[PDB]
Amino acid sequence: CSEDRMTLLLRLRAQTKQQLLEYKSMVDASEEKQIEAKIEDLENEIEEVKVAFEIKKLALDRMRLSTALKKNLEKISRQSSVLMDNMKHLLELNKLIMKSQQESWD
Amino acid sequence: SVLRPLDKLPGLNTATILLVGTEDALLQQLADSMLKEDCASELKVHLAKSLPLPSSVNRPRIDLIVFVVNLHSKYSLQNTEESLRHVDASFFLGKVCFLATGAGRESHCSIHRHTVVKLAHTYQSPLLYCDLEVEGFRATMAQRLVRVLQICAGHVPGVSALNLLSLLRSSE
Amino acid sequence: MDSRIIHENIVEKERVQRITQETFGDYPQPQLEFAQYKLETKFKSSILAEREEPLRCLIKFSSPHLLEALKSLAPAGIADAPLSPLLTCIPNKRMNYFKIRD
Amino acid sequence: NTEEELIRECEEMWKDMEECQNKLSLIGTETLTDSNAQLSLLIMQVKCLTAELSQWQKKTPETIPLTEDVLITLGKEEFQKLRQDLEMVL
Amino acid sequence: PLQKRLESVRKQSSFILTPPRRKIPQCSQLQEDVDPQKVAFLLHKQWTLYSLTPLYKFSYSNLKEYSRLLNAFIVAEKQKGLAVEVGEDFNIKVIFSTLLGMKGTQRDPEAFLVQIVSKSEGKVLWTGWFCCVFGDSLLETVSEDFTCLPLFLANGAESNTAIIGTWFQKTFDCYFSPLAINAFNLSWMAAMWTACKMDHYVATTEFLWSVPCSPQSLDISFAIHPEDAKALWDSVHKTPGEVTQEEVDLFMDCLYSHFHRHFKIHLSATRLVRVSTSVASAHTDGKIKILCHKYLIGVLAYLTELAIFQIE
Amino acid sequence: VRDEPVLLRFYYWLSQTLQEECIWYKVNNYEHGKEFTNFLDTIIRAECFLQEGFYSCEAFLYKSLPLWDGLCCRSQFLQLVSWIPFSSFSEVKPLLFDHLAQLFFTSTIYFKCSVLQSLKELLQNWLLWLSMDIHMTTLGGSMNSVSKLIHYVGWLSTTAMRLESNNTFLLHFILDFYEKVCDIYINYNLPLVVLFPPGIFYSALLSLDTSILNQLCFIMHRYRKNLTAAKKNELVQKNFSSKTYQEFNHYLTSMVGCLWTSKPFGKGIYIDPEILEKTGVAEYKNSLNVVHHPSFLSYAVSFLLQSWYLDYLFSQGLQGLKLFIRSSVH
Repeated sequence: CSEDRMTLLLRLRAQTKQQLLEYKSMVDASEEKQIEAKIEDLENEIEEVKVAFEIKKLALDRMRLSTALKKNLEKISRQSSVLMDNMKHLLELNKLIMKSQQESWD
Repeated sequence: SVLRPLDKLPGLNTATILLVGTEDALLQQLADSMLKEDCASELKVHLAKSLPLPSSVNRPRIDLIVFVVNLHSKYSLQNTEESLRHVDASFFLGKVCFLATGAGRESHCSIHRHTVVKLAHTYQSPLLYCDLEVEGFRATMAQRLVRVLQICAGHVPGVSALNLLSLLRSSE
Repeated sequence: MDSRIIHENIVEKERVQRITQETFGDYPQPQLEFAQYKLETKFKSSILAEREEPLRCLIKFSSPHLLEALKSLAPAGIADAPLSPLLTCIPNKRMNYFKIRD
Repeated sequence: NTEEELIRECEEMWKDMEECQNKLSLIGTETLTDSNAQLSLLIMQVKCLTAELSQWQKKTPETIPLTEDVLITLGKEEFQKLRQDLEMVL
Repeated sequence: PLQKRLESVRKQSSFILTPPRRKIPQCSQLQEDVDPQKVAFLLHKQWTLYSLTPLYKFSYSNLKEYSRLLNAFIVAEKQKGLAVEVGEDFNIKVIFSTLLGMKGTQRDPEAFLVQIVSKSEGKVLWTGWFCCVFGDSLLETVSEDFTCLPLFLANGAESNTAIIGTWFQKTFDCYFSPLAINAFNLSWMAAMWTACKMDHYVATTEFLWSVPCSPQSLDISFAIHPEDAKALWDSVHKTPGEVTQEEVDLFMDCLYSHFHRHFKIHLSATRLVRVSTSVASAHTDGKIKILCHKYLIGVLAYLTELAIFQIE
Repeated sequence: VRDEPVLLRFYYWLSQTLQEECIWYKVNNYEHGKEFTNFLDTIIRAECFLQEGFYSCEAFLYKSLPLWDGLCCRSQFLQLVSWIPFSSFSEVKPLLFDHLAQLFFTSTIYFKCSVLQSLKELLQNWLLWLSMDIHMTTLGGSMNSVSKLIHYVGWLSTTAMRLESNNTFLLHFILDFYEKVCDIYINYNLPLVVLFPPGIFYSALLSLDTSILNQLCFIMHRYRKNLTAAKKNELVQKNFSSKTYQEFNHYLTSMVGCLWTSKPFGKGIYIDPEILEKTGVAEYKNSLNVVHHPSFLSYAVSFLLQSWYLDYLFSQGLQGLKLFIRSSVH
């Protein structure tokens, strides 16, 4: 029951951040061959900073998930979950994928 | 009245599109093709003949505007040229698209393609081609328009309309 | 019926529908196939302002079922809501060939 | 719980957006013509990109630490989707 | 290489450059080497237009053997059962004749005619016309083993045109394609033919429009005296000796407004189909009828450039 | 043969046929349908032989591309795109790549995978045709075109990864393309080394998929092999930009920084420890190692029910990781 509200709040926050960024950018901005170079330089800088921000966020989230998963290892081994079935299916699929990759290489 | 992009606050997981054209049957078919599928957002479609619109406050904010130009009639071209003078410049920053219809049957065309190409290049907006009389192409065009609307509405983290303006830029 | 679609200019649509229904009636239209108009009126539009002579023109309307294609011109968006009286007086005036002067 | 924190964050963001819209609603409209559209749009694009560059540079990764059960469920969903992804790849 | 030049002129046809203007067609005294009877025979008949790829190994020296082989082929195709000898004399005959004074420049190839004659001279049943007027844009990207005649005109039954085209395609390895004229080119032709100067007007100026009402059907005809149309054109013409797109737009808007003031019908939402004047008459399906023998080369050059654009 | 009249005749015939038989160009005639597909299949089977393509197909592509919708004849069309003659990127970009990107950024993920496969095949054909010319514009102006093409497709891949919300089904195709990219100097003996942007690298390194990690290790091993092979031959040739070298090193560092060195905070992941401390992460040095990585989790569980378990991972099929370890330790 709480998962529905959690997902709804996460989606609402993710949309509200993106909308507030655009609002703030518009308010801040409210206050021929030599122009395209500046435009492309600005967009390249924007891409370069966005990539770094995304990388940092992903790394932080992955580290948090890793430590939270390591803290409770034995519970996922004693009475684990259907997650064990998911893990065995992934383990069965990965080997076949790698074998097909080697065959394609040859 | 002049239409402004950011006059009202956005809704809760809601995207709105506006279709301006002279042929009402094609607009109705396009709206049906856009709404026939299921997506994660709540879509709304408004239909109009020309600008400006009748005054109303109940109308929510608009996220995308598509101008449909029929190459088989100069009346639609004149209507679009007249309507293009009632929108502010801030709406042309990745929130306006042009859709040309009728380029398949060249024998029926009364307007040269250079005209619509120059018109799209002047206002710095993309130009799409589709024959709305065929359902197979209309479905794909509707899906593409729905994706563009979802991008422009702010439902994709990291991508905005100003970025879409640079993604769809032409070299020459 | 698909409440997500919002039809604007609906008042203009209902107005042109009412005007068409009032002008062309509701009875089955008689089947005609030809109409002819001769025009000797002056050009009024800088352009030919000094001209004092009329513009001679001859116009012909042809259709497999006339008086039925015209009735569908206003709702389709090809003509205005009230049509010209020269086109909506064929059965009432019992005339098929017309001559118009200035 | 973190739900109240998320609700308060959304409320503050909505208040900030309302103030931003109230501040932006005091600018007059500017219409274009067929002769002075390209250069004006280029200047506006330059200004908007210059603003967005600083707006993105001011952004920092938010901590807002959550609990562990939410992370467990998120990992569960990720693995569940990775299953079908792997079968299609195969 | 010629292939590289062909690819270059092919990929150069983009929609970025502005289309140019056109010169007013000037009447010119035809060359005195042309047969007047052939010119009189070519006028006042309706011709069907076709575009054609260059012919491989076509020789103007042996035209009798071509006619004999084509006659034998046609006779064998008429009676599907029995055999036919080549040198036999049948009820019909095929004649290959050469036209003169029909080229635009000295670099263009010579035109020729293929006629079917029923003997009983006999009666002409079918006529084919191969021509190329001002085709320098095509002659450069082709080798010397080919002959460039992009314009083809047919007068007669389609059953014979099919056989002639099949024989030509099987013999010289060519390709026939129907040529159509859209409303843009028709609206340009109307203004270009109205801008011309004439001594006497034989026919009024007429336009045909097809109203899109797909459930129903409706066609509109607009006829006007030539002098009134000439005055209306001179009222808006301001560029000396040239025709511009804005002038054509104004010339069409005048008629649109004159029609809407009377019938309240938007003629700009319809489709132009046929345009007839005192010099020529053109239909959108690819049919042309020429009336004046002074402005023949201009119409031929326009149609040749259309065919060249279609084949390239 | 390389004869002019035969080529002209074939060009005219094929151009007229393609113009008249098309389904969405110059006519609305869907009656053809499977006939056009069979004709395109025959053309593709013929142009696979002769190891080159016709000019009529290139002209038809340039003509009918702006009017395409992306679903009618996707397979045959994208296979015809792969057989484009080698030319400068600046000239061929506005005719093909602009429309391709405009159709790419608004379509589904399968269209993205298809155009990635087509671009990979095009790059392979261009490299194969360029490898034979050196045995006979110079090479300096020729390598710039393929460099610009690689940068363009890398930008496309980065934007697509940002749009599709980090889907592994697309990362697989991206890594498949970079696999062919990374071995150019060894396969075709052409001096060129181009690395993937940091976005793709750090999205593949921090993924939950194990095959992605294996392919990344294999690609890094091949990159190191190509670099150490080119560095020794540069001494015989004497130029490779030193910057790239350093950049590569950085990547390598980060990699080992997560594998067994317990130093994950390299130049890329520049996260200072105050966030880790307010969050509650005490043991972060070995958080993304071979044991505690969220991708190897299942493997660890498979070893928990049964200490020196690297042989188990190698027997499970992790060949790329084994090669990377053997090449990095030694």
